[PDB]
Amino acid sequence: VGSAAQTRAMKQVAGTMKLELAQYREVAAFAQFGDLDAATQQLLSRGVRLTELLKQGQYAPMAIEEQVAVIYAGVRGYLDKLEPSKITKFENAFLSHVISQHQALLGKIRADGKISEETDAKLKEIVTNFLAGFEA
Amino acid sequence: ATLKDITRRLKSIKNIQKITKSMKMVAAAKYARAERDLKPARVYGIGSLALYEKADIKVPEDKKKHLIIGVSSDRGLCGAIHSSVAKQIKSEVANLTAAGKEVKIVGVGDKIRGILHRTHSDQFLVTFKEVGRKPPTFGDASVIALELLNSGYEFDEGSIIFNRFRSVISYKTEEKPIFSLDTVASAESMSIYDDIDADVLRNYQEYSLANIIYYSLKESTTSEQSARMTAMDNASKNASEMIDKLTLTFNRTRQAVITKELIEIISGAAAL
Amino acid sequence: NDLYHEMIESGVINLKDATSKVALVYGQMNEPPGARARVALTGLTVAEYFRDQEGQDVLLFIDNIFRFTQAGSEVSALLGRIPSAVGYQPTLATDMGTMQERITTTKKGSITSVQAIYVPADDLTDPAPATTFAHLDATTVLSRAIAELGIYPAVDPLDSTSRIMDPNIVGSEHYDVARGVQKILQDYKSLQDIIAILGMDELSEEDKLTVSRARKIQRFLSQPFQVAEVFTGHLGKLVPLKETIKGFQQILAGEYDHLPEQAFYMVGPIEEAVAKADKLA
Amino acid sequence: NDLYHEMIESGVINLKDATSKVALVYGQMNEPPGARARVALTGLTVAEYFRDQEGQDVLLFIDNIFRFTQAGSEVSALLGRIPSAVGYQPTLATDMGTMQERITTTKKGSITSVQAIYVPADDLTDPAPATTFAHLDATTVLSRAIAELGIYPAVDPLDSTSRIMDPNIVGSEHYDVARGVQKILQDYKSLQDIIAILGMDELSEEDKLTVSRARKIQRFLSQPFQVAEVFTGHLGKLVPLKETIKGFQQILAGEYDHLPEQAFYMVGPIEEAVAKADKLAEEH
Amino acid sequence: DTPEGVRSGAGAVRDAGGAFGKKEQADEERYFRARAREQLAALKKHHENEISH
Repeated sequence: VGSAAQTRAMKQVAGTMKLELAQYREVAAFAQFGDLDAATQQLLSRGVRLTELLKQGQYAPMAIEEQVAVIYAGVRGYLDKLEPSKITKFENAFLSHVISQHQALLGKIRADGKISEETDAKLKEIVTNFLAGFEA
Repeated sequence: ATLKDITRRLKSIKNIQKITKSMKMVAAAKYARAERDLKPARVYGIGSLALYEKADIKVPEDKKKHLIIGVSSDRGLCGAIHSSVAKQIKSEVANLTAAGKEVKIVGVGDKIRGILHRTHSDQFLVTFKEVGRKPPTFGDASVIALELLNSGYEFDEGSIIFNRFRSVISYKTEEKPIFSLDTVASAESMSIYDDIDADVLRNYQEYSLANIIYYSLKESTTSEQSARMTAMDNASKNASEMIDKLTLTFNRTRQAVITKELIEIISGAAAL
Repeated sequence: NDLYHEMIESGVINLKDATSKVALVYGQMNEPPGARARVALTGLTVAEYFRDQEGQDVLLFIDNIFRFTQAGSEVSALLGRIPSAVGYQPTLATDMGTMQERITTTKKGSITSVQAIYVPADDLTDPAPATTFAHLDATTVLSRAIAELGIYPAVDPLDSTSRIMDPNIVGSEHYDVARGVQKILQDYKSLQDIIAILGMDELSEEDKLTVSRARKIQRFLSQPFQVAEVFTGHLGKLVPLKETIKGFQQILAGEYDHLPEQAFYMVGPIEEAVAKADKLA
Repeated sequence: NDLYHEMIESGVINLKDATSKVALVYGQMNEPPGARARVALTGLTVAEYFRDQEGQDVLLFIDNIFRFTQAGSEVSALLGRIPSAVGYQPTLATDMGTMQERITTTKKGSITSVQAIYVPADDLTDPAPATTFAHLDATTVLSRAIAELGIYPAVDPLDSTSRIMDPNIVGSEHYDVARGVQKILQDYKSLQDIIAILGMDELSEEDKLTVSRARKIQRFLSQPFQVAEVFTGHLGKLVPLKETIKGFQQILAGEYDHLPEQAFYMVGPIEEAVAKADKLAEEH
Repeated sequence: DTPEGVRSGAGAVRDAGGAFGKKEQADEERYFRARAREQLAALKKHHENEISH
């Protein structure tokens, strides 16, 4: 970890993302589906969502705050309903929407280095609103 | 592909082969038992068949509802035993429900349930588990039929689907109609029948349902066991081919490793 | 000798007037090891002249560059050098780079180099083929197993790579199609073990779809070749890129799931595949 | 540097007073091969002084003794020796013994030595780790596969051995519990192969019970470490030997079969194990 | 038989790390993940019962 060589805002979502992805890896390695929605299908859907979130293109580095935003969007379950093959489109669209409209949010995240409760509430509003308005 | 990797894969496939062979033996024993009592079950089921064999009865033109009784086990590793039954059920529910008949499916066999749990879950009224683990008998069919009546669903038309045992290697997904409805059971064919009353006719159709469920289970269980034995034998054969190839690769790699270390040591010696 | 006479017939090598467009340098296996280690440099020099002095684009086709390295190993022992891994010369990387670096497009001219590289014992971890990978923009790896199944050409779909496979270069549609094909073939490879032991029966109906579609793609990758007409008896089919992209789109989507997989084998465009499918009545 | 600073704040090394309790000999990989082959000798010489001249008990902690052997392999060719198997120096066992025999508890004094041994490419058959096995009374092998499972520490339950593992020495109850744990884990290893083909919903109830108990034991093996508080995030725990024996004995008996497996992961005593289960139920 | 022949051991399927090993790993998790939920729910019911009494 580099003795806390990761920004606090990134840590907050990264810990849960790591745990969820570990659990998803442990359970979704069969491809021989039988029937446990609450336990497995819930977990593996979130794992697929987080993997699509992790997928990234070439020669397009993302700023740490934008990564925090997208990883937040995926890890809070807001994208669980989103289609697994449409997650990437949502990632790109949400990134653009945040950068353009809510650039102040990104600035605050970067300046503070930590997502406070108030910043979390702002992120909740942003993601929920865009997610509802994502598909016209 | 280190010798370590080749060894790991070879050992794993060897273990798989051993397990599959033992499983084939156990399935063979179970199939031997299931074929044994299939002969007593056979004539008993033929007794149920005789009803429509002699008193030829057909669904008039259409039934308001319908019942599809797809029988199977809960244990897989039996090729397409469950798959074939599920396919037949899907074809029928596609064939029906065009005329308006509301088909309902009782999934005796958690395998059948799961196969249709994600498409036809609504049509499932009740699904019966613990099928295939224990050799079926009439009392089991008694439970299934009784709970079917306890549901109260108006199964005017019924259909049972099962893999009838053809041979040790072949099975046929036969379908036998269940003209459970009293109206269809009382057709022109029974004009010449004397003592039969409507009440005891409904009772007779109920007992026929129970015993046809019994007969269907025995055929399916024998087919399932035979298929499982054959599949495990085939898996063992495939494992044998794979381990033969892997052993050849292992020998080549081992000799290569010895040669390579020899060459390294010789090169080190000469350089000195 | 075949290629020389074939080019003469085609007119690429005219023995009457100076309309010839191809020069030939030959260092065939009959030559001593020293000669085989320098003929590639001879062909490279005659290509270099056209690249720089004449300023004309050239296509340098070299056969078995591996033989250049192999010749070096044979003379390295007699040159008094401590043998390297396997037994190759200790200067494999340096001499190979010196040769390859000269075969490059410059600002004066362009040289499209098609170099065939033999892998010893069908082994790509061998030092000679392994080092060659770094000197190639596009790499095509033929596999014996694919040839055993009958698919010709035997290009390995999941091993061959290229540097122009960039969505901003080759196009988004093309990139997506290629990546999807590779993905479905990779998933089929991942399910190979379960298939090989248990049987295809013990798979999800979704998995069966992936297996069925992947096999159709593998068959459709095969293409009759014009130089292979005299071998297979089937006329070669030069398929335009757009047709390949569209056909693989259609196969990936599922439009031709009903068609048998055999109908996709040794065909040109997907239209020939559907025609063959109907023919298979 | 991390160790040096940590011991400074921990108090083991006092830069102000003269109550420091740990001496440091460091030759890192930045050092030349020759230096990396004698730092162990320097450290053990200091320990020997703390054993013979002063009749005290010493603790010699050496990291990656393997480097002692590897450094010799980097210079044997220049020294003029024909390479031995794999590539190590022909004087592997002799030099390793010459070093190791010095690190012992004489009748004058005791030296409890903990030596970390890097296993090249996770191959215990490699000559460097293989030779060092004979020189160590108690061996604890860390398996990568267990670490991939998440159990930390990744001690391999079926590979670690100690000479004092004797019912006469550790006690009958301790020995019985340990052997039972090892046996149940072996039987679980056997059962996994069956599982892969049959299916978990096909095994017998005895097989399912054995698998469940073995998984519970494997989870309970994991123990959060104080030094690993930074990594895991859980507070470090120290389990007394009596509590360890009691907890594993209870799990073997089956008294905690009703508790979920998760409750036994990254806990201290079985009291923490049962308490965690209640928290999950409250959060269920 | 002859000792020279390669001999397999318990756990080889999982040790290989192949498809069959991964299937065994996931299958064990899917079963006990569900079992833990049943066990946890039963513990919650037990806790509620003792709270009532």
